[PDB]
Amino acid sequence: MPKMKTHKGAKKRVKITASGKVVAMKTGKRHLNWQKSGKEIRQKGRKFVLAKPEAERIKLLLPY
Amino acid sequence: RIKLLLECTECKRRNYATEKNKRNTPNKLELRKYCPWCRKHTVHREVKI
Amino acid sequence: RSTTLMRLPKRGMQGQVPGEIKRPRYQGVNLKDLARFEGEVTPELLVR
RNA sequence: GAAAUACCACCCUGGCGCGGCUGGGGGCCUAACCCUCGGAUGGGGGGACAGCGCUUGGCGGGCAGUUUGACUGGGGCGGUCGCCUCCUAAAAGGUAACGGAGGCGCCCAAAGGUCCCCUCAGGCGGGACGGAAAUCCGCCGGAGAGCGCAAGGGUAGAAGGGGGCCUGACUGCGAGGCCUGCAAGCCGAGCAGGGGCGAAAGCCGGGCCUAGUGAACCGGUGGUCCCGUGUGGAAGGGCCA
RNA sequence: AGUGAGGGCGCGAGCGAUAACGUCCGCGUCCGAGCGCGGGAACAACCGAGACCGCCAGCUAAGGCCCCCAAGUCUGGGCUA
RNA sequence: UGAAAAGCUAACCGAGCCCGGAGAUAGCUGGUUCUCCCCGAAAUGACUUUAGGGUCAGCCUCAGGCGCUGACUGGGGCCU
RNA sequence: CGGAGGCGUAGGGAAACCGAGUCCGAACAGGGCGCAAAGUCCGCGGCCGUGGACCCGAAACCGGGCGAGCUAGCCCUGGCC
RNA sequence: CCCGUGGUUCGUGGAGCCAUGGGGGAAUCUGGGCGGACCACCGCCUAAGGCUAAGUACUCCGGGUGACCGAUAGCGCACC
RNA sequence: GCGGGGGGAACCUGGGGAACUGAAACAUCUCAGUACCCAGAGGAGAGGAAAGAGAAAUCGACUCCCUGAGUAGCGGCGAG
Repeated sequence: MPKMKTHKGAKKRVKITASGKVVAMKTGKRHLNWQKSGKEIRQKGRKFVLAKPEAERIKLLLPY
Repeated sequence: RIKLLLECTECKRRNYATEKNKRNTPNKLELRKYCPWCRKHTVHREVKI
Repeated sequence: RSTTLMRLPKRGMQGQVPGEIKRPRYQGVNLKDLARFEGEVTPELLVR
């Protein structure tokens, strides 16, 4: 009966501050290919896209 | 695989920094420079295959 | 859409270092005994 | 002589000596096993084989269960499906079309830094080996030659041509903006550590710029030295690169 | 919450034969989805016009007034026959 | 089975008929019900084994708050 | 009446943990805040997720049975030409 | 204990314990599996036999109650 | 001289054990150990005194309810 988040989601990053938000590793590109190099590698803080992150939310709601 | 192969720099056992590079013209010749997070800057060296 | 850095592996038995947020403010503002309360006495306490 | 010689030490090569390990194969049986005898529980033929149990590798439609893309002035066959540039976007920006055109899925170890110098093609006139066109002299020139690579923008007040010295084609990072609904991709003063080009006023966090690009999973390696399912460690594993 | 395909007309480029109630995009209107009234014979999108409901009331669009059918077989000046 | 075309197999088995999974599945069609009042959609974007589907963007409605901020107009820069 | 609980009551982090502070970090620069601005429960209701979830609608796949007085075959056994 | 497999929140994995199909192939309480793949610890339990009550299931059959139905709903079936 | 067998709506134990549909394809996966064939003990069987739990120098048969988190986690880490 209890739904329970795209557990998956909760798992793959997918984090919330009960304030009303979430984030995933900047994940812009990184930790994958990258015969890239430096400065580019400057993107690993965290990030969050609004609008959309609702589904995410309620799917989750209950734990993570 | 082409005269373009990827290497990267490491420094006197006290770190390693990265970046790709090539193969063509002077091939192997690979000292270079760069600076690790070792100490404050430091040679580094480069090479590392 | 994204690698990840949070991995909670093959298991089920973690340790502890009890992080229960308690407040000297609820405490002294109006629900205490300025010297001895202890986890034990915190039931009413909204920090358990 | 590269070595010195006795007789006592250890250690090897050996094609042959011998010994422990184990790989290859050739002979009637025999008692399990099979067929068995032909009129009987005893005889007969085969017999360590293959029958057969399990694990092994491999043939393998005979069988099973799926799939074998979208666009497109029908379907299919034909085209074609990512990115840069120009046109049509009609003047902000910005838009199809089986509309026009045309390139890229490299690299450049130094076209990466900075300091110092220089400065086009082509026209003309005069000249050794020339000899429509090198090389040098003499004038002339919104710079149309030039900048790996296509276009377009720019632009020799050089980003362009030459010399010196050098790695920032740095880590930590960034405020604040381009565009975009998603994610993208993209622009960046300035603070820190840390260097390099000038003495320095400062430039340098790759190139003259707009294409050389790919989530997520999965797994590798150089860390790290965070976690370990009683504790010490460890298989294993979390974040970095 | 619903459409995620639509068509028409005018202007501006494609295309197509500068052909089609063709198909491509854009500025506008449109028509659906109101676009139910006038209307041009009758005609989803061409000019007029937005209908909450009445009137055995009057002024008007467009576009009309010999008749079929409301409205001058007006006047004035021509030109075709 | 089958002197085999894909034949016949309780009157139409190119894989029988009854019951069962089951009310399979159904971006496809149908059908989708009292009165009245307000507003008023789009029939486009973006990637999609999607392309008559869908997630997000564009337009709508009811509620809070901002409350003169809007289309359009006047004027004067700096853009074509 | 039953007080195992689940939601609040700081959170920040992959964690070690720190703690209203915080991870990056050697960085005084950013992002999660701090900001309580209390929720928590019962109901009524717009509303998804699982369950057939506006309703009846198919090709068919799978299990267990049902039949050679269906039909073709083959076996046994008389007859007729 | 080797591989071949079942369980289990485990789908192949660092993957444990019980459980068995193959081959190996033993210990009597200093015994032996179990906590941590595994190794050094402490701890745990005592395996490879046996018996059954009691608390949740089920509905043929009986009783009773129903903001559960009225003869096309109700079991299809209110009566050969 | 005994026993069984033969039943029985549902519950029940073990025996053996499937496509759909989902994963908008679908081969791991999925429905699921679900449907169904079976054998069998009952009036209820099932399980039922620990080579258990769990790490506190702790508990103590087995079964069923509420809670334990839908977390701990299993995985074309995707539907689930």
